[PDB]
Amino acid sequence: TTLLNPYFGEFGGMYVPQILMPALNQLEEAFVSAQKDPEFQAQFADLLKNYAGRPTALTKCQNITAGTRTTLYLKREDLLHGGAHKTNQVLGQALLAKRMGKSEIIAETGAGAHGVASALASALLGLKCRIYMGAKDVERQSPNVFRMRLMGAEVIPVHSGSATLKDACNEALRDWSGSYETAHYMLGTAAGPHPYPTIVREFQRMIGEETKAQILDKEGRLPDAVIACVGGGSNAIGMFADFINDTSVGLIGVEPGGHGIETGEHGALLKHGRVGIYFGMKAPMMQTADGQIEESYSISAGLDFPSVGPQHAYLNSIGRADYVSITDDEALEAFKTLCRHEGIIPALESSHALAHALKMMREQPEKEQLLVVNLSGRGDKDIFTVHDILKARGE
Amino acid sequence: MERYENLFAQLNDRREGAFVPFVTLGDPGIEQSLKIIDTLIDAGADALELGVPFSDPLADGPTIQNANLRAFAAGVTPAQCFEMLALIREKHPTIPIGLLMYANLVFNNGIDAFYARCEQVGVDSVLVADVPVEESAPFRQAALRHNIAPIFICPPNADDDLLRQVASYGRGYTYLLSLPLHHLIEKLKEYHAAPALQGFGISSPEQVSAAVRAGAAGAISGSAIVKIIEKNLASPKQMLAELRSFVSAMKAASRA
Ligand SMILES: *Cc1c(COP(=O)(O)O)cnc(C)c1O
Ligand SMILES: [Cl-]
Ligand SMILES: [Cl-]
Ligand SMILES: [Cl-]
Ligand SMILES: [Cl-]
Ligand SMILES: [Cl-]
Ligand SMILES: [Cl-]
Ligand SMILES: [Cl-]
Ligand SMILES: [Cs+]
Ligand SMILES: [Cs+]
Repeated sequence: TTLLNPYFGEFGGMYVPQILMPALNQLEEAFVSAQKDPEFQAQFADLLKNYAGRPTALTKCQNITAGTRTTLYLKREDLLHGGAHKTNQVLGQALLAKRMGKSEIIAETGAGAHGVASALASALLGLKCRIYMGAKDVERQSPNVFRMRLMGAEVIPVHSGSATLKDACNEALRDWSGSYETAHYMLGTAAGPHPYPTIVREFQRMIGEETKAQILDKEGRLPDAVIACVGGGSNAIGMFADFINDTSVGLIGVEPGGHGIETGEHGALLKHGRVGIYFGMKAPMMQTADGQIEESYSISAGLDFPSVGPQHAYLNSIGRADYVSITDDEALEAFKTLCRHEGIIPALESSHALAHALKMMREQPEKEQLLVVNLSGRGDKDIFTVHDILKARGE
Repeated sequence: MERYENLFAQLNDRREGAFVPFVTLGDPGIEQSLKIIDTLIDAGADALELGVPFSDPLADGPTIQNANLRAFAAGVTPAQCFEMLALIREKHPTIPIGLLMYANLVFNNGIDAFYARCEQVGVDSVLVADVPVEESAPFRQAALRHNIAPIFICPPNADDDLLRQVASYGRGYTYLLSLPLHHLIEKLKEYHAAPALQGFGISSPEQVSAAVRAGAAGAISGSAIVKIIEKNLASPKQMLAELRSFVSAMKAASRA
């Protein structure tokens, strides 16, 4: 029995060993309770504003759309503390942990962004934080590993399976199944078993709430479309949620096309990944013909997740939201374009969303359209990656 | 078939508990896994629990994680496991064979078709590690349509509601993971649950006798067998010797 529906249509659920069900039920009850508690809401609002810097700017990008009928705004989650949108929900999940009397945090990370977000939230609120990270990621993400350790988190390399995110995800659940009386598992995206897709959406939904009030103020109407990149799904569902019932507003999610859909080297699972059951949920997965879970691929580490949040699968299936892909090369162009024309360095993740907006504009330059791209993060972290591609390509 | 029902009626007549070793199919490769299993049976295993290598065994500890890795290193696939299962049933007609599966491998090519393949090769039960009773309906339904017992874990953190559902929905045996042990065992009997096998930390003869003394129908060694495999990778000969020795001791410990 649960208080809330664990499913989005056919997608979602609670596919965890029996031993973990009381942990999920406990978490759901605490969330339901917190959502009705003015005191919890006031504390979360205070952290969002005075620690993380909310509200984030909504910037009108004039140079990049000059000589078209596209008006493009960027929701600047890149200006949040930590420089990505992840900070919003880790603060809410930290507060839930405290609400439940937990004094420890477990988190998984691949790219390292969620591990850094979890570590900063933990340091602020006095929780002891341990982060699982596949050995291969540890090696690949020195800068984020060091940030985590500076913030006092313990970083635990995972050597099982493929030594990557899915493997760290497994180990976080193994740990929590034994430690949930004292430790909260701070899942890093809008995926996983219920109630995590719901919680993560609700602790990200200020992105779209702000966007809506800011676009009404500036433009006097709703956007034609909001566009966000999709790894597991959190920044996109955070942008989308408050617009779902505004049926004139397009919701566009952009998955990583990697080297191109046809090369098989990508992370576009909504159209290309068969539904499976894994990570505690029923959702499209990257998987072999015989059902072994496989690695996704993207130039952008943050989008390299081999599944997708169940509410996105649902929104797609009913045709409320549309999903597309952008390749590594497209995202690189959009990264260069924003740096040079607007003086903003976007995360390569976010560059996938921008790239699709630029294609919307360029393919139909006399179409009148008011677009918002969720700029989920800053791209300081990507300058060496971009450097190495450019030099190799002879640029 | 009624292999579990038959086994338990026979053990009861002999006032004996069941001893049930777990191994991963295909660990450390197909030929050696077949000999391992035949050794387990010859040495007195009363039933088998058999794992199919999966990429992300999120309910399993290091020993079993490493067994999966060993089987993948050998190129073992679910199809090859199902070939092994048909051969094992053909050699051994009455021993109950239970699989431990992850949900993706059951759902992958259709839940119904999975259980139909179980029935064809002569499997008796399936425990899907990452399907809680709350989500189990389509798995239990498909199982029972194909004469397969759905097996449920009764965890340490069980409650009464869960005892009632596990009692109602499980068949074959109830998988106990250790409200004291004697209370759980008693309540399960009170709700007419499938006979309880104790699966927590069964690594020595004394734990087998303890489980039976507490009123469980028997014990499952979740990882000790696999540990012996791990220990003896470089000498398959001795591996078999040590497996036989351990299982024989463990089975002895279940006897009246
Ligand atoms: C983590 C991250 C993403 C991808 O994860 P979602 O849960 O899909 O939002 C995208 N952009 C940035 C900047 C990120 O840090
Ligand atoms: Cl460093
Ligand atoms: Cl605990
Ligand atoms: Cl105004
Ligand atoms: Cl493809
Ligand atoms: Cl498909
Ligand atoms: Cl072999
Ligand atoms: Cl059968
Ligand atoms: Cs314009
Ligand atoms: Cs995705």
